[PDB]
Amino acid sequence: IQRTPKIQVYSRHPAENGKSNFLNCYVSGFHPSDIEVDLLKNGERIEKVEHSDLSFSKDWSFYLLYYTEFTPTEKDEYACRVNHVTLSQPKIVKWDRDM
Amino acid sequence: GSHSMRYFHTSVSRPGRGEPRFITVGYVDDTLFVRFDSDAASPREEPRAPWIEQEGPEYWDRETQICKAKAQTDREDLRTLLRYYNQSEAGSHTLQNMYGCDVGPDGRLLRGYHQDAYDGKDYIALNEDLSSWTAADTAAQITQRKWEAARVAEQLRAYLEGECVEWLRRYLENGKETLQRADPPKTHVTHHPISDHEATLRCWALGFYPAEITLTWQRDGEDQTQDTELVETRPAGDRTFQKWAAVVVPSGEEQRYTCHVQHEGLPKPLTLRWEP
Amino acid sequence: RRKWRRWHL
Repeated sequence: IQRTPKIQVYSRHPAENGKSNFLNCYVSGFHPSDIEVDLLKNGERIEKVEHSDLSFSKDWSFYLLYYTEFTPTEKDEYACRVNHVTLSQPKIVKWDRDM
Repeated sequence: GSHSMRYFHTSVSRPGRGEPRFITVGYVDDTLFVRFDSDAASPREEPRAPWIEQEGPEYWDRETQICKAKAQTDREDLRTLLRYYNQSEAGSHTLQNMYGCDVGPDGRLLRGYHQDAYDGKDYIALNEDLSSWTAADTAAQITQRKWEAARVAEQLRAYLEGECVEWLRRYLENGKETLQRADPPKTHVTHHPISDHEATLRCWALGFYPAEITLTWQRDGEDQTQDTELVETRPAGDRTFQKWAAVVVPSGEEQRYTCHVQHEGLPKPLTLRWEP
Repeated sequence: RRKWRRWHL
């Protein structure tokens, strides 16, 4: 069984420029559990990102939350980069404060 | 109301890279409360919710020993599964198990669970009777025969009907401030122009607990199920959850659309509209 | 609290 991850990138609170927040990347629905997730600021990997402990849904597929403190601004761009055996190349999902 | 307790376990083999990694977590309802990771230095089961921290050292010692025993059983079981499926020792494989109980508002057992999966597929499950087994294939039938001979179902039934329910009730009392509190969603509607002809209305539900929620859009009182983009409910990272539902609407018709929100924490279901 | 697993596949 191989299942590709669903990915959502979003903030803990509604974004306000200049206000501290948390940037989240939630990966779910995947199998096997080996996965690589980076959070990016203007294309560069953010250091010391934390993540939840591996758990799974009723259908056995896995989910993980990756997160870091961040202070959004007008011009800084954030994204999540995910690699998994189901992917021919890493998937980059950009953060959109309206989603 | 009704409540659940679950323990989830995953072992992942990694040939040539030491013994399998073993991670287990425990939940009450949608609240994580304990975790164990074999790759920690001198691993112990650790608290993840405030109301479990009061358990004494004997509790943590016993839980930690159970987790270490489970990791060891899984290592052996992973080797057995290579035999049962005629697989080589070269690949990484996954063994998962979940068990636990649901209780009703009076605290009595509603249902017990114990089920195992190999490489992401059902392997063997205890049936709802807590007395018979469903094996997914002829390999799991070998396990079924062994577990019938060893009366495993009877051992699980005794736990699920007894300690599982009794300890769940203890946790619900000790954690009543949070486990018995539903936080309603904070809701609002945003408007996102697509063109001069159409815009997206997005209905947000934020900060709610537990995760169960219903969000729907209506136009003139008729459901827009086929036209609604509904994202998967997602964790905020602070115990609470988020969800949104979106519809594309013709410009100027926004007031025909209503978002409807149902959640246990709401005094009554909400109807919301875009408010410029 | 957890249950001891006392059986093998």
